[PDB]
Amino acid sequence: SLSTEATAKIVSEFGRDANDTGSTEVQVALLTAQINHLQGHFAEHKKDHHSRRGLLRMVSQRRKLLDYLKRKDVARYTQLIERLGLRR
Amino acid sequence: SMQDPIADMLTRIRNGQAANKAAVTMPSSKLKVAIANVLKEEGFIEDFKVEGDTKPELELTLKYFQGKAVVESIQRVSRPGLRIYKRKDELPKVMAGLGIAVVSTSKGVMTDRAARQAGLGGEIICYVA
Amino acid sequence: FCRFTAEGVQEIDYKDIATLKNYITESGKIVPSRITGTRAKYQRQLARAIKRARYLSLLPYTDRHQ
Amino acid sequence: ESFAQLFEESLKEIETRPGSIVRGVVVAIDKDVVLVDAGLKSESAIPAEQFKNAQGELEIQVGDEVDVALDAVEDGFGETLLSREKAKRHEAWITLEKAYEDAETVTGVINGKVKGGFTVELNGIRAFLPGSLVDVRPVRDTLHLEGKELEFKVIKLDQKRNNVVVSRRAVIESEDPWVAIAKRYPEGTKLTGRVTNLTDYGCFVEIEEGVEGLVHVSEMDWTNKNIHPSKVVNVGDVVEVMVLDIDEERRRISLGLKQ
Amino acid sequence: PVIKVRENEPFDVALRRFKRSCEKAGVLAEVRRREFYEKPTTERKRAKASAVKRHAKKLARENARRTRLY
Amino acid sequence: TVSMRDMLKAGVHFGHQTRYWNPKMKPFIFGARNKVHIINLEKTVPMFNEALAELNKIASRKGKILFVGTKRAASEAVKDAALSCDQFFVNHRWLGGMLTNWKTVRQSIKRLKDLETQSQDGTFDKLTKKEALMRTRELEKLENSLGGIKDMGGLPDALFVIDADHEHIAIKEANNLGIPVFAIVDTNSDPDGVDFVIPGNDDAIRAVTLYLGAVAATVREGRSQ
RNA sequence: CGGCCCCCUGGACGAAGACUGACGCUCAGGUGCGAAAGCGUGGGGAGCAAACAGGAUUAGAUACCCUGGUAGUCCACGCCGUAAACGAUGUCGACUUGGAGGUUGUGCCCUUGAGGCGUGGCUUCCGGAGCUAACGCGUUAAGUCGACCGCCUGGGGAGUAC
Repeated sequence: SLSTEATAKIVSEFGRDANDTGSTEVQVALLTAQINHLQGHFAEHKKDHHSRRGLLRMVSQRRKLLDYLKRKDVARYTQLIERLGLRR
Repeated sequence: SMQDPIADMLTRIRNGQAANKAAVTMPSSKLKVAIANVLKEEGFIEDFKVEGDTKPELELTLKYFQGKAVVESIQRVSRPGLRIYKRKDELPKVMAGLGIAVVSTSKGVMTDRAARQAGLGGEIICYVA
Repeated sequence: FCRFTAEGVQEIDYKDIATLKNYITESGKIVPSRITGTRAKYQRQLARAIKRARYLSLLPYTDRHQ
Repeated sequence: ESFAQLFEESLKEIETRPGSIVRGVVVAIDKDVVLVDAGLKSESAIPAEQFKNAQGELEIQVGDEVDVALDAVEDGFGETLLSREKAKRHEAWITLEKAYEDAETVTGVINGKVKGGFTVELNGIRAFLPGSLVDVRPVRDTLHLEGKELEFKVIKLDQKRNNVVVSRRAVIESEDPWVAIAKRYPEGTKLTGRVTNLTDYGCFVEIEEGVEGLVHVSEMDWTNKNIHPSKVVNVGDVVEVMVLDIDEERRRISLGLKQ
Repeated sequence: PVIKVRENEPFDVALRRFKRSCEKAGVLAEVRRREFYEKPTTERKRAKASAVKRHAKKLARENARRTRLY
Repeated sequence: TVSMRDMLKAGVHFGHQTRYWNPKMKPFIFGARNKVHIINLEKTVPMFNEALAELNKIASRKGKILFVGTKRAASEAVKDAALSCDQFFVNHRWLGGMLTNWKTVRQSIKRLKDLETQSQDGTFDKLTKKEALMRTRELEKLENSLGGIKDMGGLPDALFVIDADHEHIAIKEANNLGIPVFAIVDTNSDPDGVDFVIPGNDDAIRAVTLYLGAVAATVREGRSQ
């Protein structure tokens, strides 16, 4: 998983409240951090299909959050992707 | 997931009548409620009561005559996978009319015979018998 | 009537030999969950602790070996 | 009304689960079945052998009141665990009474040790005690007139498993089972144990504080195979048994009865 | 099952105890199960059938026990 | 006629273990303290009274009454009660289709009566011993079975029963013939067959005796009418 | 999928609370995993064992039995994609009498004891209504309802031929 303190950080940066924890942008970036962390493991271990499944689940949940965010509001979407450096 | 609450209501009524439950309860809705109005108005039920502010809870009180249930049968006719609209001239009869068929029309919800009298068709929600 | 449950121990110590010894066969097997009277949850901890001690030679695997 | 609700909690208040409240009136006697009614769902099928006192004949006619026991309820139609155990609690209370003044006095008469402690019998029941308890010193009641009259002064009791060794003569003088299973061990320590259920291969006498003994079918008597243990001993009765074998590991203490 | 004759211990008692000990260990039977290979399926089958039988005896026989024979 | 305190004393309120109940008895149940169902006497008593009224009403029109019970613990009481108001009973086991297959049972009554006539009025002794034992064996069997009813002549005008679940055969038979049915119904039993159901304690002795005595007095009252 | 340890890691459940606010179900095409056997290549090779040799039996015995026994079975990376891959029971959601269990939580209770009363999840058995051609299924349905997909149209020829 992700370290708790890492989550607390990501929250501080992206949550408008730092107690909210449920902001779409927040959840996006949490997923993003987790994907980033998991990239190295799967680079090393190319055959752990099992966990690779949950990884992909994270990716999808991220994408869906992004779709929701796109429709709801575009400026927020754009800044978020900028911050995360996500291509789309 | 829940796809039709009208269906859920009819099933719950069916099962309460089946099980000899005095009353039955479920989430409340406007259409649900006007249906309960109707059924009372046609004396298949003793009374309904909606309760709650936020997610209010409708409660029908069932009816038993000489022991056996009073809604002999209740069955939906329209449904989300297949809706059922009729013209006034096309209004069925339930049980050769010994029953009723709930219908929505532009002038609210009401049984088939009241609709005939009014002179206007609509959506046949369900037969009751 | 599980001793670990009324004593209320949190965990079972492989280091504590003799309380284990209470639960072992003169041959060194582990005595039967369904026939012993120790609760299941504590039971598995007991088996784990026995195994550990065995590895450490504190306990024998069996009576015979040497 | 709430008359009935209040009456229910009232009737809860005026009964308890064990054989404590002497309530069942004997409402039919026939050999060999007594029957009471202690305010339970059904009447007990009582044996006659929980009610004859010390020489074999009955003591209680119609209307008489003994409590029985409980905590076991209905496989179909019937009620209670026998009232004789009831009696055990009374015996326990008298034994406990000692603690108050540090001396329980009755009569104890102990001729010999089945397993290292003279046997003492109080009223109807007879109990077994560890070897020291019978005599205060090294006096030994073997030279005393047989089955002599003293009292019992307590030497030792095991507090969980019920073994009590008591003090004859000398009036002037005044987890848990199978951790240290070496007390009744050494080869042949005789015990007094009530049998529980006879499983057509066995008899299951088991008394000494949460253990299990068998006395299976081979000994039981001095005939081997044609015996059928239900014919030969009893149901629910305290008998002659000793260990012959303990495995403290696969908790099978294998007692015997041919001794 | 290791055993030692106690001092002044009858031989036949010693042997009886030797038997009791081997019996406690359940060793003969363990040899019996390890003479020939059993298939996992069949192992399962034996065990589950036994447990099925077990429930049968405990419950249906008691229910029968409730009724008197004659 | 009967009073609630008397029933309480009789332990009518007691019922069967709460793993042996029939949901059809919930309405007649009050609660279940001690893992044993209690019978609402508040609900019971009016119904017992109604049944007593109807029984008296029958006995007034010269109604035949049958007392069913074979628990083997109260057989004596049921029989004595039957005798009290002089009605009919079956204090031992239920014959399959006694009522439904009455006619054949009537032939059987007649055989029994002939054997009785032989035993007492015949005074004809000098019969071979073995045949003697056989006639007497038959007499004893037939008197155990068919004693009370022998003089019923026809079918009965109503049916009183002690344990409906143990006597469901009789109950089904009255239903098929439609004889009125008056059953002491415990928790674990079923009411559906019963025209007039009595929520009470089949099992207990004293309660049964109480039921029986009240019934017998009401029949004697109807007969006096 | 089962000896013991370490390292990476997936899910489920229960407790209270906090948050979003319909974001959901299903799914042709499509992608992915996919027993055992088997193939490729490179290692490995105790046991066992197709094939194979012998010895038996038998009319005969290319078997069953006995003695040997090679590929394989194991390890690394690939392919293969099929099974009685079975609950011969597609997925999601709701509702409907009971019992006895097991396993795993968790609330409360003098735990006065291995206990008393509840509340969650998964799970074995029996059985009521109901359903069923019967067998049986039966709150884990094969009952009563909704949504989407999937498949069936006499036997063979044929799950074959092109």
